[PDB]
Amino acid sequence: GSHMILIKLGGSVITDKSEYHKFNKETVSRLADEIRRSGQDVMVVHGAGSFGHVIAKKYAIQDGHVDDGQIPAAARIMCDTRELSSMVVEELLAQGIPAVSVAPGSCFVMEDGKLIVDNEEPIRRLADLGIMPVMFGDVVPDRKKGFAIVSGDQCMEVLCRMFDPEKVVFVSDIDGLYTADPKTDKKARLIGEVTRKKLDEALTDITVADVTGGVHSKMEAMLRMTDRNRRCYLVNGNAPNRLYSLLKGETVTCTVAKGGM
Amino acid sequence: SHMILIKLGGSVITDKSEYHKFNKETVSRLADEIRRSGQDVMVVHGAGSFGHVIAKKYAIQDGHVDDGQIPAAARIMCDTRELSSMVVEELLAQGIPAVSVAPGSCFVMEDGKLIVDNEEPIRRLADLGIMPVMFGDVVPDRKKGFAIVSGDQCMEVLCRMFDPEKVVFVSDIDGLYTADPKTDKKARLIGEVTSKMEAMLRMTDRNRRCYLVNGNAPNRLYSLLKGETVTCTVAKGGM
Ligand SMILES: Nc1ncnc2c1ncn2[C@@H]1O[C@H](COP(=O)(O)OP(=O)(O)OP(=O)(O)O)[C@@H](O)[C@H]1O
Ligand SMILES: Nc1ncnc2c1ncn2[C@@H]1O[C@H](COP(=O)(O)OP(=O)(O)O)[C@@H](O)[C@H]1O
Ligand SMILES: C=C(C)CCOP(=O)(O)OP(=O)(O)O
Ligand SMILES: C=C(C)CCOP(=O)(O)O
Repeated sequence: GSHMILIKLGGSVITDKSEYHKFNKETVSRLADEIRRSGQDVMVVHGAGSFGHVIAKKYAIQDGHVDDGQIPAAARIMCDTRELSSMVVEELLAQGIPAVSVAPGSCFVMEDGKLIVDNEEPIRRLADLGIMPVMFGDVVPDRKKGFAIVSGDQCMEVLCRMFDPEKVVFVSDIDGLYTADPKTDKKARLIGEVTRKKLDEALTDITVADVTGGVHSKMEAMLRMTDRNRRCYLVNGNAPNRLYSLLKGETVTCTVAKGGM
Repeated sequence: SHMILIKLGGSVITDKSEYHKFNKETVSRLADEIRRSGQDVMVVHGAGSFGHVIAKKYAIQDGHVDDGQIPAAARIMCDTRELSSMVVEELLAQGIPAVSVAPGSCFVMEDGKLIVDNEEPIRRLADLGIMPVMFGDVVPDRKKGFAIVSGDQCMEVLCRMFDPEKVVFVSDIDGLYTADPKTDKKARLIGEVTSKMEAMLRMTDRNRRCYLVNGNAPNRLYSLLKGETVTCTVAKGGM
């Protein structure tokens, strides 16, 4: 029975998603301070954001190795993501939280979606030493393909099964899960609770307005981080002291998922 | 088949006496000499002042003995990963795709030996054309909590793994001497080797040789990679 909270710092918060290689030092500094002020044992995962998505879109890194022109682009992403992780760890180090960057593209491989972690000793030993192992979204060598992209969500799934955290927190730049896109649609209302029946009901699309199933995908990503016990919270990292309050256990504006899968 | 294993020592790529001081101008030139050589290489680099300064300060070489070392070891880990990012940036600028592989995040150690239980990741990176770059770092130890792996230890592991054609050690000396060059200029230069002489000689066998070249001398590493004879120290014969 661990008392650990597994947190994901989405790339849309720690980075300016619209400006390549832009770091929101201000925001990550406050979030790290909120994590320290909470006094909770945590494990941090962060996304790539602008430190990965801008190049991955131009050279189609997600589709794998098709031409030799993506090799310099793939190497640039891995340098950018490791540089971004340095900026995240620096904020944690300044808050008295010893951590270390663990780049998945240099430790693990991928196979049809699964980020394969065959050796758990380095991460487990670093966690036993008090140095928080920080995994992040990265370009990872694939087996059936040349390279593949791992997201912060997938790094969260691996550490979730490895350490069995008591709570999972998703830190995004929005108030939570909505019935549509708030940055586009305004008629959408935040979804407060996410369960299995709502995930199954999310497959219904009478007017055919969510073809890609974005709401269903975001719901499933939260439920798979939940047990019969463990809960998952999607909180706005741009709201000052909101993550701190969530880590203290008090009620905040967020999206809660429970029940498990 | 024709790969050359090169270690960019911390004495040239950093200012060993000034903490967190990167030699950007020197590293870019060495990377340009690697690109101009046209040879397939696998680059290792040391930590220099990005590790040794804080390591000696907190006795990291002795292992985990007190809680005050854990924040120090994490600071060294961040420094080495930040130094490797600067080294990779110079490699990417020279059209050499490479990626940092921190031994403290991938492997473990036991009795002063770097243990690599999984070779698939670093090999698939080399197969993709993205040169995996290891470096001196603090690594979780199996008996001391943590330990310090050197750039030379990363060279020995990568040598037996990929079986390079040539081993080159890049430092601020012209080669091995009978004494310390900085504190003793009367020392004589050693040309061929058939304590650190056995470290170079154990990485050679049959035709593969191990060289120790001056990275501060412009175009000396380039000429060595081109096969020309330069001022250096070479081990021959094998063990
Ligand atoms: N007999 C000797 N031969 C060569 N160097 C010597 C000798 N005696 C003392 N030294 C000192 O050792 C230093 C060599 O640096 P060293 O090889 O430890 O660093 P590096 O290989 O460049 O980087 P790294 O820290 O990654 O190994 C020289 O600066 C020199 O002053
Ligand atoms: N149904 C939805 N509910 C809430 N937010 C959504 C939805 N669809 C799209 N978004 C947008 O997606 C963004 C998050 O992007 P993404 O990269 O998927 O996650 P992260 O925030 O971890 O980077 C949010 O800023 C939000 O505006
Ligand atoms: C964490 C540290 C200090 C690694 C040092 O590696 P080096 O390759 O610079 O080590 P030496 O050979 O100089 O001992
Ligand atoms: C290499 C990339 C783009 C990883 C992206 O990870 P994410 O920010 O969690 O979606």
